[PDB]
Amino acid sequence: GYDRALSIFSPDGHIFQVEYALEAVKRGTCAVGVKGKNCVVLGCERRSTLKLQDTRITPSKVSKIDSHVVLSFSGLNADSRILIEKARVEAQSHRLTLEDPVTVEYLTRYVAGVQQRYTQSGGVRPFGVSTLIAGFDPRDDEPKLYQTEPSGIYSSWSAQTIGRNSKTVREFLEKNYDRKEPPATVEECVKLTVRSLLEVVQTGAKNIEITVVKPDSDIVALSSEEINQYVTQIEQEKQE
Amino acid sequence: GSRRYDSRTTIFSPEGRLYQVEYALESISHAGTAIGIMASDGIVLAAERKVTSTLLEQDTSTEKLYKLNDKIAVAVAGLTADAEILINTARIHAQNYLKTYNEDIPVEILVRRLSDIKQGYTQHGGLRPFGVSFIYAGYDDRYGYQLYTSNPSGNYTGWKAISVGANTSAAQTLLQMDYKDDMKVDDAIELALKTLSKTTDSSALTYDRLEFATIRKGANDGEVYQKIFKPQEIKDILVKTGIT
Amino acid sequence: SDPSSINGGIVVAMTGKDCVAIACDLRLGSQSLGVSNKFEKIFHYGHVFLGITGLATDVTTLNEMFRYKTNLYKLKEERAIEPETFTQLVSSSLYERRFGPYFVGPVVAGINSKSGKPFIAGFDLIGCIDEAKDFIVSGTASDQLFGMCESLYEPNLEPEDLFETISQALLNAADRDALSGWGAVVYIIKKDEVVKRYLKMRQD
Amino acid sequence: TTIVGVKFNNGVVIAADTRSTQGPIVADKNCAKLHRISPKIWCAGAGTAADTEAVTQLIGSNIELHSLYTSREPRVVSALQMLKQHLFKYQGHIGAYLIVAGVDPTGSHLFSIHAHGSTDVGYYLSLGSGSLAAMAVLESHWKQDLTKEEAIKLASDAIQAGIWNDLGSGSNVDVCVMEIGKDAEYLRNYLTPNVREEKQKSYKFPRGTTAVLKESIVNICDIQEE
Amino acid sequence: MDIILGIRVQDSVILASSKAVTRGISVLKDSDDKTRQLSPHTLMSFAGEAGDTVQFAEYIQANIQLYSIREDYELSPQAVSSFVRQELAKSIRSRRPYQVNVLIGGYDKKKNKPELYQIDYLGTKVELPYGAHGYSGFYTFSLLDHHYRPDMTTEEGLDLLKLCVQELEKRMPMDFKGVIVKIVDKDGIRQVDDF
Amino acid sequence: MTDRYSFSLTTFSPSGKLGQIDYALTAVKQGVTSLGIKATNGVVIATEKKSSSPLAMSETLSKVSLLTPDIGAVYSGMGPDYRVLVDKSRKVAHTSYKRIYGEYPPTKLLVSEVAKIMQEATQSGGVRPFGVSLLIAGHDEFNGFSLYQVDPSGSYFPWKATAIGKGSVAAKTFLEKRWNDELELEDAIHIALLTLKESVEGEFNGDTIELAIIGDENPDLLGYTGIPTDKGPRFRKLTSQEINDRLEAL
Repeated sequence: GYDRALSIFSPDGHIFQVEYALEAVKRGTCAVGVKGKNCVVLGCERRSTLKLQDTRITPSKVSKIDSHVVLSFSGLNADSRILIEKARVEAQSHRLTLEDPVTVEYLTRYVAGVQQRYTQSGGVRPFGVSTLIAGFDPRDDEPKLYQTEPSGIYSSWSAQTIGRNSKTVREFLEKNYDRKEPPATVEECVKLTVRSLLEVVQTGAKNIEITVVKPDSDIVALSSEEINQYVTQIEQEKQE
Repeated sequence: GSRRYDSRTTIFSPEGRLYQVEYALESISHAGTAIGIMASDGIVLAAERKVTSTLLEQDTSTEKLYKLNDKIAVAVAGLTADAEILINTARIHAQNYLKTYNEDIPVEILVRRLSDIKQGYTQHGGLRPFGVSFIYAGYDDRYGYQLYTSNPSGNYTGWKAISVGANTSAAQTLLQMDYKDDMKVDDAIELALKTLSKTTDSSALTYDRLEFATIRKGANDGEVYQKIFKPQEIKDILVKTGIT
Repeated sequence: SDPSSINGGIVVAMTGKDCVAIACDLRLGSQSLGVSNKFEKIFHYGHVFLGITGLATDVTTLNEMFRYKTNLYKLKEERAIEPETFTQLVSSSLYERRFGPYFVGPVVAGINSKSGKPFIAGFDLIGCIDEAKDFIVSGTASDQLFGMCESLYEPNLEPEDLFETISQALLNAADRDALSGWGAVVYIIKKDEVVKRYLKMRQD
Repeated sequence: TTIVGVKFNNGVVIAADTRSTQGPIVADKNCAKLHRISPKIWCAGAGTAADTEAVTQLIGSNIELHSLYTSREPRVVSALQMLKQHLFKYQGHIGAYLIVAGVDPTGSHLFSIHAHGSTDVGYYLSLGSGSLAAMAVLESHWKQDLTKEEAIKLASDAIQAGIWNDLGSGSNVDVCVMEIGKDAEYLRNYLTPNVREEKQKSYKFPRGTTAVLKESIVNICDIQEE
Repeated sequence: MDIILGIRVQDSVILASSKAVTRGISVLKDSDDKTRQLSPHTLMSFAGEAGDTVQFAEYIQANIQLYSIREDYELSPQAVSSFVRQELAKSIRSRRPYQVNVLIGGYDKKKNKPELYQIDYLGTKVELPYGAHGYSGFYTFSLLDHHYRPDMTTEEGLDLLKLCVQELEKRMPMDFKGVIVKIVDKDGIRQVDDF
Repeated sequence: MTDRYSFSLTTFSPSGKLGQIDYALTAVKQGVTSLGIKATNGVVIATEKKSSSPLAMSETLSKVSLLTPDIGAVYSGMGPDYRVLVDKSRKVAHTSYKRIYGEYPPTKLLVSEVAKIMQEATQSGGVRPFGVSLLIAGHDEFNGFSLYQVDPSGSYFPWKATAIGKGSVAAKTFLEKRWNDELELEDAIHIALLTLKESVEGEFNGDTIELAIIGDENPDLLGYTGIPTDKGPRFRKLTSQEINDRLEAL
C-alpha cells in the first residue's frame, strides 16, 4: 500500500512503516523501569537459554551511555546499536561545549529527534526499537524516567513497561505502585520489580537482570544471590 | 501477506520482518559448513571446503580462512561476491586502530564496527544487506581467546562453540552432546574431525576437502601463534586421527 | 636550525658476505638538552630492517606509516616483504610531499630471500634512491661517517670482521658529533638469525 | 652532469656519465643517469634528482598505457608533448630538464625539454652544467652526416672534456645507441677513466678491539607450534 | 607558565604543575592549576600558548572519556599517550598547529606499574624515569639524575621534589607561584596534604 | 519474467542468486571455446576466432590481448565489454603497483585487482555485470607459471586446467585423459590444437586460430639489449605459420 513511501503523506494519516515498527518492539525482550524516591530500578530480561554460549563476552542489554545515564530497550538488537552510538557521542559532546554534565532531558529529545528525522527523509527507515532512558539531572537527586517511541516522540511516566507480555506487567504496576507515592525505600522498590519480571520469565536467576541506578554516578547491578533471595521470599507468599 | 514488498530496505514487509534479510539466511546456508570451537588452550578452526572439483585447485585456495592480522583470523561463509568488500575493509580498519593506539585491536571492537556497516545498508540506502557470516577467532588480553559470530542483520552474540552455513543443526546436536567443558586443544581437533566426517559427504573426510588452522596459546613461552596448515599437514594428521 | 638537525641521529650500514649490518647510536637530543641515553630507531618489518634518522616526530610518523602499508603487502600477495620492493615503497611515499619534504633520512638494509643477495639502499629528505652496496650513511654526521667508511671498508668481509669494522666507524664519528655520544647498538643481520649487540663505549 | 645527444645517419646516440653527487660529496661511484621511458625512447635526466626519477616513473606508465591501448609504438613527439605539459603546470617547480631522444617508425629525434616548458630541436645538444665544455668539442669537429662510428667517438671524447673540467662529471661513461629497426645497444661502461684503488695499508682489526657490553639474540624465525 | 614536572618513583607517578597563569606582564590568576583529569588513574598537565591550552586539553579529555565508556574498559595508559601523539603529529602538518607540552602520568593498575611519558610540543614522545618541559626543566635535570634511585618510596619522591622546587624559585626571575602536587597511584588521584 | 528484485542489483534476490549474474553466464557459453592448460615450464592459451563477414579482416579481431608483456588474457563473450574492462585492468594496475612497487604485478596480485573491477559492475545498481569471463594466464618469478579464471561476479580461482564456452565440456575431459601438469609444455601445444580441432573442423587454418604461450623469457624481445638482468617478455604470441608448423607435429 503506502508502505512503499514515507514522503507520501497518506489520507489514512498513518504510514504503515510506522505501524510495523510497533510489531518489532513487541517481539523483543521485556524491559521494565519502576522508580523510587532516590532510585531507578531497571529489571529486564536477558535470554540465556542459548546452548554453548559463553555468557561473559555476550553484551548485557543494559549499556552505559554516560556515567549516570543508562539505557534498556525492547526491539531488534541490530537497529538498536545505532541509537546507542549516536547517544554516546552526543553525551561527551555535551560536556565538551556546555561543560555541564549531560542534561538527561536534552538527551531524551536528541534521541527521539533521530527516529523523527528519518520519518521525514525518504530512503531511511524509522527504527523499530522503543527505549528507556533513565538518569539523574545535573545538580539533582530526583530519579528521571523516560520512554521514547518509534513514532518520533517522547514522554515521561511514573513507571512503564515495554516489550513481550507487557499487558501482564501493566496490571501489576497499577496495583502495587502509585504515581502519588513511589515506594519510598529502595528495597521495597526492587522487590516489586522482581515480582513483575517473574510473571513472564517464570523463574530465572540470570534471566533476570537488575541494575539500580542511584544519583551521583552510583551504578551497581544486583548480585545473583541477592536476586535469588527476592525470588524465594516472593515464592513463599504465592502458596499462602 | 500476499503482496510481498521488499524492493528497498526502507520499505517494510507487512510482517515487519524484511524479506531481503530473510533471503540472506538462505544464502548463508547455501555454502558448506564451517566450525569454530574455542578451547582454553587455543582456538581450533576446521571446515569443509566449498570447492569439490579436482581440476580447480582446492589446495592453494583457503577460501574459508584469511588472516586479518597477526592475532586475528576469520572463517567466512556466504556470498563470495559480497563478502570480498567486507574482508578487505576489516584488515584496513584493524591496521587503522594499531596506528592510533599502537595496540592490537580488541576482538569485540572489530566485530561491532563491521556489524554496524551491515545495519548501515538497511538503515539507509536501498543497497542490499551484504548477507555474510563470519566466525571471528581472535585473542585479546581483555577476555583471552574470544569467539564471535555475526548475523547478516548486523548483530553478534558470543559463543562457546558455533557452526555456520549448511547443516548447522546436525553439527550443533553432536558438538553439545559430547562437549568437554574445560576443552583441551588436542581434544578440540579430534572432536572437530569427528563432527565434520558425519556432515561431509565423504565419510573418509579426504584432506583435499579440508581446510584447517590452529591458533595456540599452547605455543612456547605462553604466546599466540597462528599456523595455517597446508593440505600436506592435514593429510599427515588425518592418518593420526584414523578416519582414513 | 632545520627540523631534521634539531634531532639529528646517525645510521651507518655495510654489506658483508651473506650478511648486512645496520647500526646506530642511542643518543636522542633536542638542542643543548640531551633527552634520553637509550632510544631506538631501527625497526624491522619481517627480515627487512629500516633505521630512520632525522626529525623525531616525523620518524615516529613514518614508522607507523610504513608498518601499516607493509602489513597489507605480506597479507595480500602471500609472500614476505623483500628489500627490492621495499626500496621503491619508501621512495613513493617520500615524493608525495615534494614541497615541504618529510625531514627524514631512511635507510633500508635486508637480504633478498630468493638468493641470499645482500641489499642495502639509502634515502634523503627528498626520496633519492642511493644504490651503493658498499656502504650507506645518513644523519647530520653523515659526512663524518662516509669518511670512516671509505677508508676502513674493504670488499669481502667475513661476518666476524665486519662487526668490528662498522663499530669503530660508528664510535669515532660519535665523539666528533655533538648530537651523538650516548651508547650504541649494532644489528648484525644474517639469513639464519639476528644477533643484536649493545656495545660499551664512552659516555658523556 | 654532462649529457650529450648526437644524431647520426641511421640513428642517434645518447651518452651521460655515471657519477652521482649530492652536494660536494660523491653519493655514488656509479649509478646510471640514463632512464627508460620505453625500450626505444631513452632520456637522460638533469636537475633535481628526485624529481627526475619520479616524473619518469609516473609518465612512464601513461606511455606504457598508450602503447598497449593503441597496439602501436608511441611517437617520440608523443612522449615530448606529455612530458612538457606536466612541468608547465607547476611552472617549473618540478625541476626536470631532460634530453629526450629516441627512434620510432616515424624516424630519429633529438629534443631538449626544460622545466619552464621550452623546447628545442638539435642535431647535437648538450645538457647539465658541463653543457658548455661538451659542446665545444662538438661544434669544432662535427660535420654533416656523421657515420654511427664517428658519432660514437665524437660523443665520448666530448664527455671526457666535461669530466676533466666539471667536478660532478666523472667515472664510467654509459651510452645507449638507438638504431632504426633494432634493439637499443646499451653499451654499459663504454669508457673507464680509472676506478677505486685499494689503500696502501690494511685496516683489519683483530677481534676483541670492539667491546661487548650485553647481547640479546632476536628471533625473527618461527616459534614452534609445539 | 613554562614549567611542568614529573617524576616516576617506585610505587607511584608524581605530578607537579604550575599555579600561575600569566597573560602578558600581569598575573591574572595565581592559583588555578593547569591540569585536566582524564581518568582516576591518569592525569595530564599542560602548558603552552593562550587559547590552545584550553581547547586542546578538553578535546583530549572528551575523546578518552568516550573511549572509556564505550567498551566499559579503562584503556591502558600506554594507549592514551599514543592517542595524543598522533593528534599532535597531525596538527603540526595542518593549517593550524596546537603547541602544548604535556606530561602524561598514569598508573597502570594491572601491571602495577607507574609510567610517565614526556611529550614535548613537536610530538616527540619518550618514556623516561623523569622529565619536564620548557627551559625550567634544565635546572632541575641534575638533581633528579644524581639523587634519583629506583628505590625511592613515594614519600622520598616528595622530599626530592621540594628541593627541586626551591632551586627553580631561586634562579627563575619569574616565580611560578608554587605548585599543586598530586599523586597518581593505585589508590587513584589524590592531592598531597601540604601542597 | 523474473522478479523485479533479481533484475535489481541493489536488492537481495529471493534465491539470493541474481538473475543478472546468471545472464552473464548464458552469454559466456554462447561465445568461443577458449582454454588453458598449465605446464611445468609454460602455460598455453588457445582459442578460435569469429569468421565474421567475408571481407571483414580477421586479424584485427583479437581475442588475446597482452595486459603486460609478461602476462596475457583470454576471454569468451562480447567485444565491447572486453575492451573497456581491459583498459581498466592495465590502468588500475599501474597506479597500485607500477608506481608504488615500481614493478610489474605478481600474477596473483593482478588477478586480485581484476576481480575488484568486476565486483563493482555487479554491486552498483543499474550497471550490468561484465559480459565476459576471463582466463588470465601469466608468469611471474615468485610463484612461477600460474593459471586463473576470473568470473564476472568477481570471484577468482586457480586451476590445473579449465576451459570455458560451448565446447567446455568436451575440452576439459580430453585434457584430463592425455595430460597432467608434470608433462612438458611442448606436448600440451599439440594436445590443445587437437582439443580445439574437435570444436570445429571446417577450417583450422592458422589464420582463424590464435595460439600463444607464456613461458621462457626471450632476451631478444626485451628490446633494450646490453642489459641482461631485466626479464624479457614471458609471453610470445605464435604467428599463423608457426601454428602450421605445430599442426604437422600433430
